[PDB]
Amino acid sequence: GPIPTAPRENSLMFLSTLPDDTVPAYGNVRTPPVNYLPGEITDLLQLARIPTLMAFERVPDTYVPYVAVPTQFDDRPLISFPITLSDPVYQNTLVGAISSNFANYRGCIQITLTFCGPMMARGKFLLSYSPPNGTQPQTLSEAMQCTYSIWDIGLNSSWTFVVPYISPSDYRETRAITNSVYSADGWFSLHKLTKITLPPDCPQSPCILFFASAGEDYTLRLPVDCNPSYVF
Amino acid sequence: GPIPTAPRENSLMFLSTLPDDTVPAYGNVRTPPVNYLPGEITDLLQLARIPTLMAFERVPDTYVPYVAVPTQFDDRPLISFPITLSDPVYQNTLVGAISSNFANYRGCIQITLTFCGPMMARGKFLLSYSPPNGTQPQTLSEAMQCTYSIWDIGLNSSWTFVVPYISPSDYRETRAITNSVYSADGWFSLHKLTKITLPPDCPQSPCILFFASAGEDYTLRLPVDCNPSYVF
Amino acid sequence: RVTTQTAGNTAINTQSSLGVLCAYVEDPTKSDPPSSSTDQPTTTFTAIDRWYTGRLNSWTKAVKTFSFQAVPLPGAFLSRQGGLNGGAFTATLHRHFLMKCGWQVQVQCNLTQFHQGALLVAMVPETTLDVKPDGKAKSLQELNEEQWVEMSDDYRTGKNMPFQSLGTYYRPPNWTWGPNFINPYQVTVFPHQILNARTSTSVDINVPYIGETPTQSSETQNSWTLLVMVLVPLDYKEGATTDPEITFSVRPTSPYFNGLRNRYTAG
Amino acid sequence: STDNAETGVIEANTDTDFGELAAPGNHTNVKFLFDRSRLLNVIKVLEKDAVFPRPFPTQEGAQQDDGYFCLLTPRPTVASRPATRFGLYANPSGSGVLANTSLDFNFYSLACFTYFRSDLEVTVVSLEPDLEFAVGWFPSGSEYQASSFVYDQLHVPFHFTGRTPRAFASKGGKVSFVLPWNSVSSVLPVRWGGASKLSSATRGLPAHADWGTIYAFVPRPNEKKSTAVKHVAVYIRYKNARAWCPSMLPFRSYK
Amino acid sequence: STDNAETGVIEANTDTDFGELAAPGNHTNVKFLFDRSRLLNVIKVLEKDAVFPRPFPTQEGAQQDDGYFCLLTPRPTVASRPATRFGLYANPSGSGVLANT
Amino acid sequence: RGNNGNMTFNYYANTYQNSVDFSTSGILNPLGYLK
Amino acid sequence: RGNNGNMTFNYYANTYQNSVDFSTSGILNPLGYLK
Amino acid sequence: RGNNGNMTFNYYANTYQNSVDFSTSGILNPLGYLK
Repeated sequence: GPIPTAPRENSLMFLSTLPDDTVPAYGNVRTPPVNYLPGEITDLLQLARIPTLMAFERVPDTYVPYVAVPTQFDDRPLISFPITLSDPVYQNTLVGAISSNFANYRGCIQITLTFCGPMMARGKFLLSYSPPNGTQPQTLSEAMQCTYSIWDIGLNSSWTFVVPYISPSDYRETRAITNSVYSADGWFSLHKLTKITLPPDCPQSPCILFFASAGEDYTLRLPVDCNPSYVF
Repeated sequence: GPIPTAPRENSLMFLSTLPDDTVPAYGNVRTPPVNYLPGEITDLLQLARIPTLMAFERVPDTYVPYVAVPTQFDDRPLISFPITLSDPVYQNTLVGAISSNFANYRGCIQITLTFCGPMMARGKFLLSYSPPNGTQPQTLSEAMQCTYSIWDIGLNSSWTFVVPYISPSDYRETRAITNSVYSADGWFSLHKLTKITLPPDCPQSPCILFFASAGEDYTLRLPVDCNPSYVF
Repeated sequence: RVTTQTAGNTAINTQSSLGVLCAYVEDPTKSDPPSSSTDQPTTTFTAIDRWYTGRLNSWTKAVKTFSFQAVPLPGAFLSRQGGLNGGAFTATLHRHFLMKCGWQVQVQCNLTQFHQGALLVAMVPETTLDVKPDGKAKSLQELNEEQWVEMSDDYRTGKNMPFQSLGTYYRPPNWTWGPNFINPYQVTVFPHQILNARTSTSVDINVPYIGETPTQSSETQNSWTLLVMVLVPLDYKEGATTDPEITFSVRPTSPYFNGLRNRYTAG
Repeated sequence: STDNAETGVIEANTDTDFGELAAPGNHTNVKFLFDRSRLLNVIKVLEKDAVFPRPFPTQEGAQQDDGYFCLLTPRPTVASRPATRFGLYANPSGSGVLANTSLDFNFYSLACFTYFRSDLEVTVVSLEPDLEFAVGWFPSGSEYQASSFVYDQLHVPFHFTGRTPRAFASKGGKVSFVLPWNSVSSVLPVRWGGASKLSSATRGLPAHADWGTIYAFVPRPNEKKSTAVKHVAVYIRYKNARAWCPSMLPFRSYK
Repeated sequence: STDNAETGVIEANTDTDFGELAAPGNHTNVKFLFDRSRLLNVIKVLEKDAVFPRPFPTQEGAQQDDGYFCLLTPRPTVASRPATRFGLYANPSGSGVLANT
Repeated sequence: RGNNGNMTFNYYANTYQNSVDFSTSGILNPLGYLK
Repeated sequence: RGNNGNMTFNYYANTYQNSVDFSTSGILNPLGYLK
Repeated sequence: RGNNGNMTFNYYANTYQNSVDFSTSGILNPLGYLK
């Protein structure tokens, strides 16, 4: 006979993310095989792990992806930027674009550099990473105390700087609004330790290219909605 | 084919305390571990078993949590109060606050005292507990016949008095309205057996502190609604 | 009733003592490095493995019931309140971003048998009493004129803690409650000891590390607060003795540090 | 009996002095007590794309849409934002705008600890007869998407679609679902004493102590706006709750 | 560290320079990410037999029923037909017929 | 455990029903010890 | 696999639930090899 | 027992379906005995 039942309070509801299937309408259909197509993707982290280029405002569009070393300097890093993924410099990189669609991230960012200039030149650079503080460090003396390393021009013109992950919480927010300790994580800067020696007959002013990507232990947790602004 | 069914009379009902789960909407989410936090709670009786302080009207706010011994007395206990958990004296104690949110209780209340005064003083006190009667006992002669004990000032200045649980029903109501035998359970009183001898150069008038808590066999049964009066 | 605890190059003696209260868990000393960071941390060493000492205001008959004083930790080190000077510990603190440590304190008084009164000391967690209602920490000069904080209905209701002004757009509500009230009758819930005038002189507690994250910012954390309150007002025969004094000692345990940088500066 | 309560740790029925060891007869368990629904807040229902309130302080003459949206947290809130001092407008008619406020009376009546954690189970109930509506929610730290698009000369607000859950209920229906603990902080601080920013912060104001945000809207185009307002009710439940350290309880007046 | 990114294939945490190997804790999977509903288009409702739109270009004075029907594809579409350039009518009132997109 | 009555059948998987913490790889204790 | 919670019972047959291709009879590989 | 017909499946647990007393640890008898 009939089986007694009791419908719950949430009957006839429609959920846009309910983990369940639906009844088929036109089933029993075969499809051609696709074993001939190589390069199948499984996780977007595979694409996130690929280096890309950054942007910079340039002197007064002007968003060249490289920074040019001046001749005379004044006690100040050549270029510095925060470590907030919502910053403009991260807009077009794959890591920034992908992360913008998720709430929480976790892991180590990766930065890579490369030199472009005359072969027979020489110089030395210093890279720094300063955790959050009351004021952004400026002088080389301040910079030296924090974590840093020294880059020397030689046979190999590329160098990778790994930004350690330190925070009071296991995860961190991806976009910053109040600049709380949960989103901002300090600054990065580049300082010219020595003066670059341009060999004779090589005109002047070499250039540096910035390469950014995700570390080997990156991760994202919560999906969110997108911004359709690109259509306008 | 379709399975016959028959919805019951109470379909599409919403219950605020139905023991059942609900469909998930955003499942498959991990969380950081919390094994680093010590002192996890499991049952509120753990907090209920902790001593706290009482209140008293004081002579004509004035709600000091202690009672001062006078110089001359008149055939009357220094302080007495009922054993109804809705009484004002139990308001701010943890046991009273927790019990006020439940209907039925069961077990033995616990009372603890402590002396505060000059070291070289002496005296003797008598504690009494009188089950329900037609009139509250007043005189020491009456008090002596009922359950009682004698407290002597000495090296140890603290004493615990356990109120036995006797009632015609297994459980008892927590708040009294009609003062029926199901809620009220008699009175407690303190009598000065001797006269306190204040040593020379110690000024006068020692004080006594009251400590109350729940026994080892306390229990509460039925939850109820709360009073939001504290917000005004 | 006679024991001494030795640490580093300093020691403390106790002519009277009941023991040490171990707080929530047995052996609070045990701990592990955090998990919300990768850079190698800095651990304990002899320079910081030692005690420190400070002073409090005096106790006078004029003080009434339930008055109290508070000493935030580790903010006391930074503020140099009561003359406390962390030295090496302060120097290391100012040069780091993340910290995690326990605490272990003791308080002493010089009450004699010819005095009557009582004192209560407890380690209230996650409280804010140092800050003025305006929203600014109480300065050392301001802390002198008023020796003891006067209990009042405002503090009892938690109606005067720091808040954010809404602005001209809205209308000003009537503030009546907040989640940081103070309930004098229930302070004994936290670990504590009664400093009676006829039983002992020194009290001590041991507490572990707590917090809503495995590690907390080293420039703003206020997990534990030391609180001293008066239960029985002091009273004694005239001409005998006047206004005893108070002192306390602190010592961190199994700390960790992360996030090296230059000296902290504001602006 | 002999004891020393000044030491704090006191010993521990009638078998000790005069006994009675009444046999047991677990209704106070933390996991069991906190599993039951309770009202949280009452909110309006949208009929078009709205402008989220600006952060405080809000100057005079600022255009926005207030009264909608609502956080998911027991701690006091004001204008759909975290707050510390709870307040209410007991005074008669005044001026300016009145700020919606909320609080969990029942939760705070027994909130006798510091740290808490549990899963949240939300449901929604209508008030006006034969009303059709829908609900939307997003995690903590996210933002509400504004603006609208045109379909056949009808302005459809963007919030119709998104990666976050949506719920459509039949005419005169009800909604329900369970969300996961998603905030970055390991546990929820019932009472806090830290600061969230290095400078210009407010002491004791937590940053991301909540479960998310909720709003209600009608499945109609913006070209069919009406006049009469509508209202909606909200309830919450806790699953597998846990507490981590003792605390105090609210004070009761002696009047 | 030493590397040569001009070659393209670069090598691969803090254990390499200074480490930290934070343990894992798969929300980005292709199969999982794309399983959730999203609006596609809004269409009218028929009340009689209709005449399907003619293929482009459609000359002036051609009788048909437009605004109904809708393809099932993420790629841009116009007038219920496949298209390449996405467009919209942000301009004020004009003339002719407006093409659904 | 908890105010749950059903004890026969759980439809959805545990991972999709409740959150789970990721690995990093009667008798009531008293909240105060006095050495 | 996928955002599917049910793990107890599938009513309709697999062929009628999902398409099938007809026969013609963590660890993540890198998308670039450099000999 | 009682006016209950179902004899195949009880969904909710017995403790949540009926009250239970806590432990303190045809043939019809006549209501009157005459010694």
